[PDB]
Amino acid sequence: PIESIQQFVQIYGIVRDNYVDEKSDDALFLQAIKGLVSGLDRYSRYLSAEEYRQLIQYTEGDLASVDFVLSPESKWMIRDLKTGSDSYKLGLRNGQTILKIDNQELKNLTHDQVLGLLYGSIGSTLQVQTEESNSPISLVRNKKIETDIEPVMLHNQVLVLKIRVFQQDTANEIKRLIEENSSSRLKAVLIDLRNNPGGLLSAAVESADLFLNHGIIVSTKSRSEGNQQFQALPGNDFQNIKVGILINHRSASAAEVFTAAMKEHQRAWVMGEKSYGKGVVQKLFPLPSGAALQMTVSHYYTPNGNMIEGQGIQPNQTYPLPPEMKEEVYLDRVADLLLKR
Amino acid sequence: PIESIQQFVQIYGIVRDNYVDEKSDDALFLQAIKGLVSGLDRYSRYLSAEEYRQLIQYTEGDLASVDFVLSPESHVHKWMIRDLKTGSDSYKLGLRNGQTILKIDNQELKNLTHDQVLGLLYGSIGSTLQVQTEESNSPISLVRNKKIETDIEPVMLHNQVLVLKIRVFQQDTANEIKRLIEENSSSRLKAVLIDLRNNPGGLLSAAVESADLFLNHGIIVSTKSRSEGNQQFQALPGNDFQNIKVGILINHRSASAAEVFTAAMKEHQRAWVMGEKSYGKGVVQKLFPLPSGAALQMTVSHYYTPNGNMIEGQGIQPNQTYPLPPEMKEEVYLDRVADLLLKRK
Ligand SMILES: [Cl-]
Ligand SMILES: [Cl-]
Ligand SMILES: [Cl-]
Ligand code: NA
Ligand code: NA
Repeated sequence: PIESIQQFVQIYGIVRDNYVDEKSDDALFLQAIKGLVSGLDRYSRYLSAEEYRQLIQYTEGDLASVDFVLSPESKWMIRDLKTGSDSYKLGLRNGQTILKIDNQELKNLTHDQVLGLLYGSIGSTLQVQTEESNSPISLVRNKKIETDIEPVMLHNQVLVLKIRVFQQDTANEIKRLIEENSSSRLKAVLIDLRNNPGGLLSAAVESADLFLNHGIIVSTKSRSEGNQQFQALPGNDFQNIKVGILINHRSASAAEVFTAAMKEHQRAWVMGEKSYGKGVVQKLFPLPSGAALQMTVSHYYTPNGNMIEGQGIQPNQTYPLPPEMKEEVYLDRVADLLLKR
Repeated sequence: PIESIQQFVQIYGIVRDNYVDEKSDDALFLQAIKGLVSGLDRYSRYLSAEEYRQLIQYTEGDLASVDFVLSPESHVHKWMIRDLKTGSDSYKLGLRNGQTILKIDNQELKNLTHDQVLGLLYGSIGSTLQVQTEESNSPISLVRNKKIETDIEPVMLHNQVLVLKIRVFQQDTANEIKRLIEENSSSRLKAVLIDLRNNPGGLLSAAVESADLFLNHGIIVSTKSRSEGNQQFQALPGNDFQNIKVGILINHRSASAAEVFTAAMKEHQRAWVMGEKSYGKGVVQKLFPLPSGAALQMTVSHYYTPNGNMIEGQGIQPNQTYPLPPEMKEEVYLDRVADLLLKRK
């Protein structure tokens, strides 16, 4: 790359010699490294030795929230914030009230709609506006959140399985909840994947394999990991069971793999709004400096060959949560649409 | 820089060998160049040969807007596009005469005056703005590529305060301030209010000459630079308007030259500044041509106030904070601002 190397050192020299402020070579190369890695996609980046030490503590694909909780007291106030935590260092304190999360007012939202904004993949970012501070604050979802499928039997005999994240036991837990509620009365199963940031790819593949006897569930394009293709397997465990999937703009990664597999094999009717559009596998690359690189090494592809990253999954029938409609009413109306198939 | 060069080539190798997509050396170094130059500040960047050819067409510090106009002609609060010429950049993007613009930089035009709309539409030439049309569900990025000719807009208020609206500092601004103040001087004139709201700047020299009209001594502005050297512009003797009381009105869009003028008049206690903190833009940029035909736009100097305060990133705090209250009529705000100026010793 002699022609490119020559252009780079020429520019480096002009920057070092004419920028208003004299910068160190260590600072200039660090700016060059950030552009080299972050210029690949919106998820690849350089990690400082500390950002790396912090990221190794978390398991990849865990559901997480902030290092505190919000509770309504006549106003969503901060509570359980531990002294010395990253949020404490940024200025947050127990008692302060949060008015917005990612420009969305918490007035009129339920405890669930607030968790919907607070929850996300571990390591992810969110902004908060406090009534005290006059400016927004960037926080990191660094607190792992344990979850189980949340089942609800609707009056119309539709079993709703709320999956906030795919975990090692998700597939076995879907099997158990459907069977424990299965009978001549069960009409259909509605899988609520709204606000599901993903979780384990293997769990989404196993979950889809419960309802598919053949065909590719998902394919991966990778140079360092190789081009894999996960195929479904025979087993009429769930053949006569009608299935629906509910997604929102926060449904992502593994949740999109599962949704796409079920939709493109026409096994489930997908309702809601277009998914987030995140279909990447990242790997951490330690450096001698102690720092590291977080980089995309694989892209997920749907059975029809569609790239999930940047596109997202379009539902079979668009029906987002209408403005200020009550949650349990939206669930019932979504269940009604599924029964009319 | 052996330790940092070794780290850079190691990272380059990891990217080239493991990124999901095989990328060319030309593309990897280009991403490294963009991070190296854009990583300096929010105004420095690499320009492709085309981005450079486009930038040289515009004159530095000219006031500009989009290649069309907005006027409500359908409904009273729906701003429709008019004067859009076929073949223009906006026409190629999908905009058409008749379409309605609901937002500019996420701000609804619904309840705004013709002035508040120009406030969002106007800006330094080459600048960017986003627009949401009623016909589209997604935003559109436009460039202020149409220069806007201007003159000082004078208004004599009933309280005998002369308001001089300066949308941008130009070569004739100083002479025009002198002429408008003199042709309106009399035993009745109480004070002069310089309205610099939404003024993106213009020529530094024009702001310095404008401040020199009201100052007999002291530094108007200083420049800190390695490639240009540390210069400092001083005021000169000549009591042009010794007995003239002066006020300055600024908003969050008042910037660069407008901030230099405002800071000079404020820190020498020559004018009472009201409104809200200025934008905070005090940089001098230089273009660095490259053999590829491309170039680098980079900050080479910072402007400093008389007290030695840096304008870039700080902005100028007014003497008395008084932003346009919610839904207050413009003429009323101007009268209240003029009243505050008259209540000064
Ligand atoms: Cl080579
Ligand atoms: Cl060195
Ligand atoms: Cl020119
Ligand atoms: Na199967
Ligand atoms: Na003078």
